[PDB]
This record gives sequence, structure tokens and C-alpha cells, in this order.
Amino acid sequence: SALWGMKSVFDMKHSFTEDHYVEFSKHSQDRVIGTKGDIAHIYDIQTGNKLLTLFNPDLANNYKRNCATFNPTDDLVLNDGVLWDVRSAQAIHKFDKFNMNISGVFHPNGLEVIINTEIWDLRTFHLLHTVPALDQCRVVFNHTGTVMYGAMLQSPFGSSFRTFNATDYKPIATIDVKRNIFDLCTDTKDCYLAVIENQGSMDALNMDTVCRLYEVGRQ
Amino acid sequence: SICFSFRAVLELFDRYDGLRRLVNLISTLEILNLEDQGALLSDDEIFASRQTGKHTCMALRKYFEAHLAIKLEQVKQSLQRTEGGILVHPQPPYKACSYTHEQIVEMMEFLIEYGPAQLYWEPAEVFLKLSCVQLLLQLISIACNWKTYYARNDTVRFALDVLAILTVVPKIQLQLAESVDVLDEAGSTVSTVGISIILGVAEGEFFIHDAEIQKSALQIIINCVCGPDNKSSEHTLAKMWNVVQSNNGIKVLLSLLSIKMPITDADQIRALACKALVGLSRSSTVRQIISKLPLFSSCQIQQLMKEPVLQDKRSDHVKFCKYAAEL
Amino acid sequence: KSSEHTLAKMWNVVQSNNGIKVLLSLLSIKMPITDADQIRALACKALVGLSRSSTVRQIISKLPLFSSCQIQQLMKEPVLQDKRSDHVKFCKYAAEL
Repeated sequence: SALWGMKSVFDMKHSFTEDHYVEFSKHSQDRVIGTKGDIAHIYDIQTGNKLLTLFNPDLANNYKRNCATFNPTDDLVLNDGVLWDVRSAQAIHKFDKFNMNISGVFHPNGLEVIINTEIWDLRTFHLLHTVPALDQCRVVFNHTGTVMYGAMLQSPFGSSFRTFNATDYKPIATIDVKRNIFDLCTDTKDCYLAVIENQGSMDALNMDTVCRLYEVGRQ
Repeated sequence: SICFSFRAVLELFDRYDGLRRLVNLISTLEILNLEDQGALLSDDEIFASRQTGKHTCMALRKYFEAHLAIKLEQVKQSLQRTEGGILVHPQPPYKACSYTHEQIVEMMEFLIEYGPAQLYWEPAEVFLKLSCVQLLLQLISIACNWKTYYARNDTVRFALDVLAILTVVPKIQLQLAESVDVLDEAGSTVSTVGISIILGVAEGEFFIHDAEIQKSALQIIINCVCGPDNKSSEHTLAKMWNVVQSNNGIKVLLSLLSIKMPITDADQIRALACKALVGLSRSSTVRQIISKLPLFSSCQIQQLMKEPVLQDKRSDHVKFCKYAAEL
Repeated sequence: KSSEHTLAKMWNVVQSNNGIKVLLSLLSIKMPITDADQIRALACKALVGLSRSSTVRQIISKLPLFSSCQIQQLMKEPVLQDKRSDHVKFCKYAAEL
């Protein structure tokens, strides 16, 4: 990873060599967490040290794609689909494994844990729902957290769109792109879709990846 | 392998050292010594050292089928006490090992559940004071990846039928996850529980076209989840519910409840898998977790109406529906 | 007694040129996942039309369509977005069948 600077001077301020995937923290942005494999490391941006490395082999689901994420109150970590107390450095509860790939994301209401298609609790750890259209997709929210997006990571890549509601999960619309979708990002002020789609057919020798913009809510 | 049917053969087997002269064969196997596994590479001490344990597990296999019917005689005579039993016992030379792991050795493993739940075996005391059930996990571990036919398909299958008679011991179900001294295919000393290996077998990522192995695997699970109701003996079975719920045991059974490729024993696996769900879903947390799945959305019903193999229809499909409306 | 005979002849030609083969496959099509529900409801409408034919009643009624999975195309809701739009007019043609 490369912690750059975009104020006026372009330089890697700190440097990480170990972890595959990092993220900022939501409420207080003084934390950047990092994870290679299945081990999560909490870092700082001021000093760059391992603040709290948490990993327990006794309680690891051991997925294929782990992505350590914070709740928007910045108190819980999803390392391998496990809740993590950042206060006294102990594990909380493990979730069951169902599709070998995706470790788990938070939902922006601070009430749930979205394992790949299992919709959990935060205080009693029960199941609310299970949607068959959440088979191995990565989720994209609005900035307020009121609509959810879905892109398939099947081998094809994202045959169409997937637009969910962030309250009761009744699906809104799946509009169709004939090409294959790779990356999908939206605005904080909720007006565009950065769509990295794949021109041409399934060819490893020729990948033409144009960028296309979509306007939110217009025929 | 055969002469254990005569009881005086086992009687002289235990007045001497017994399994101390048997386990010393397996513990001296240089194909098991991880610290010295890269020492010998000549094919003289490989094909002969991957055959020696194979006949040793079969020496164990008819050893425990015999001692299952021995202790069943020490159950059906000491517990029944003329209530459905006849006290005539000459100690004869007579073959009474029931001779069928397809039907009745499977059945004798079930009636030991009605015992005292304080099961004491001299087959078990020498076993767990030596504590070589961890070694049994290493026999199943190394046999996963040989891939050049050292008669290895039966070798793990003979290793599994050591387990299915031993798994009714309560304190050996305590030692199914505690000691984790195992190794994997990544070329390093790792640590996983013994239940995850059997579940790794019961999925079928290894041992691709094997059929008797999974049905020898599911009898290990059914010994651990579908027991009786009987504040310490209840807690052990409650702990066994928690470890299967811990190490993703709810993942595997939902796939084996729809297996279709070995079309002979298609119906023999699901009825021996649905029996575990009835055992496990008495757990408090696990009731709500299974009840919301797409298993109970639909297609639980549509595994009861198809009759995919019409030949085990009146044989084993109709005992699947005994475990279906029970669920 | 002539205008009835033309529609009766049209039942016979679809029954002649294996028209009962095609509709049993289009009643389970799943690959164009946008109009998955738009094809089956516009295919089941034909079966209600055709199975008024005298011979064809007995022929369809014994198939594995009526063994099972006619019911299991009514409970899945595979495309949840045409659920209140076109899936619920499939069930108008389902209990009609």
C-alpha cells in the first residue's frame, strides 16, 4: 500500500509491505487497518505502528477474501467474520461459513453484519433474513446508507446490476449491462456511478476496460 | 483378522501386553514420523511401510467389532436381568461378532446409548492412557495425499472404522477437538481439530470417488449429535453441539443432504445425514439458525417426493421420511 | 361448425409438429435473467389455450410437469423485481392450468 499525500506534495508518507488490503476508519479517521491473509493489524497514520494486532487461530473462519472493516461507530472489527472488541483486545463471536469467499461487511445502520447472504444481529447474534440474490457479490452503499448495490464476482464478471434497499432488503431493480462489470463506485453526494466495464468477450489476452458514468435516477 | 471371534484368543491377548505390542507397530512407522519423513526415499521401505499400517487398522477393525459384542454381552446380561434375556452362558468357542458392518455392527453401535453413560472399557483405558486417537488423526491426515496407489483407498477406510466403535466413549468425545497436533498439505506443522478433518473428508475435497468412507464418516457425527437426554453428562453433549456449530459443521450437512453423483448410495447418505440434523437442532441457538435458511424456504419438501433411486424406495428412501417429518 | 374447426385444426398441427416439446422447455428458461418471468407467463398462456384439445389433455397430464415442479415454479420468485409486476400474472395462468 502507499499512504500518499494529496494536500500539495506527492509522497508516500508511510509505507506498508505486508498487507493485501487496507481501509480507512469511518467515524474517527485516525485509523487505517490492514490485513494480509487472515490476520488483521490496526495501524495509525501519525506513527505507522501496529497498534493492536488481533488474530486468534482458535476462532478463525479462514476465508478466501478477508477484508477488515470497522463499524461506523469505530468499535468493532470484522476479521474473518468475527466481531472484535477494540477496547479490551478480545474476540466476541464467530459466524458460520457458507460460501468460502467473502468474510463480511458492516451495514451503515450499525445494527447488522452482512456475511455473504446471511443477515445477522449485533447483540444476540440471530439471523434476520437470507436472500438468494446475494450469492457472492460485493456491496456498494449510498453515503447515507439508504440503498445497496451489488456486482457479481463469478468465469464471467458481473452480468448485470443489483440494487437493494437498506431497510427490509426488498430488491428495487436489476438493470442490465451487456458487457462484464469490474469495478463500481458512486459519489458521496450521490449523483454518479464510476463503472469499469469490460469491452469485448471473455479474453485474458484482450481486456478493454473503458470507464462509463451513470446518472442516478434518470431514464 | 479372523481369529478374534474366539473369546479365549482375546483372553490370552489381554493377560499379556496386548495393544502395547500392537500400538508399538504404528508408533514406530517411519512414514508417520514427520521429523524424519524426508529421510528415507527408497521404494522398498515405502510400499512396505504404507501396507504395514493398512493391515494393522484391519487388525484393529475386527478387534473393536469383537469387543463391541463382548461389552454388549456385559450390557445385555448385567442390565437386562431376565427382562428380555436368558442367562445361559457356557463360555464356548463360538463365533458371535455379528459379521456384518453393513447392517448389525452399525446396529450394535446404537444400543450402547442405553448404557450407564459411565462407560468403562479395558479396550479404552489402555487406549487413552496411551492416547493414540491423536495418532489416528495423523493416519487419516497423511493418507490424504499420496496419489500413487499404496492401496490407500481402503487404508483410510480401515482407519475410519476404528473410530465408529470408539466414538460412543464419552471422554473420547472430549478429546475430539482438544489436542490439535496434526499436519496438512502446505508442508508445515499446523494445528486444527480432529472434527475439521472428518468434515474435510465428509465434504469430499479429498478422496473423490469413495462411497463407504463418507458413510463411515457420518456415523462418527451421529455418535456425537443424536444422543439421549442424559448436570455434567448433559453438558458434554451440549459442548459437542457447540463445537460442530463452531467448526462450520452446519455447512457440510446441507450439501450432503442433496448429494447425487454416486447413484447407488444416493439414498443411503441423506438418511444418514438427516439423522444428524435431528440430533443437532435440539441446540438452543441452532434452532433459529437452520429455521430461516433456504432449506426451510423450499426443497426440503422436494427431497421427499422425487424418489430419485427407485430401488431403495421401500428399503431406505422410506426411512429418510422417518427422519424428515421428525425434522 | 367451420370456425370451430379451424382452431381445432390449429391445435392438431402444433400437436403434429412437436409443439408440445418446445413449451415445456421455455416454461423453465433462466439464462436472460431480466426477462426470465416475462417468457414463462407468455408461454403458460399457450398451454391453457392448447390443453382444451381432447387428445392433448391426457398427454400433458401424465408428464413430469404434473408429477412435480409445476408447483415449484410458483414459490421461488427467481426475479424479485418483476414480482408484483409480471410474476403475479404467471400465477394467474398457473391456477388456470
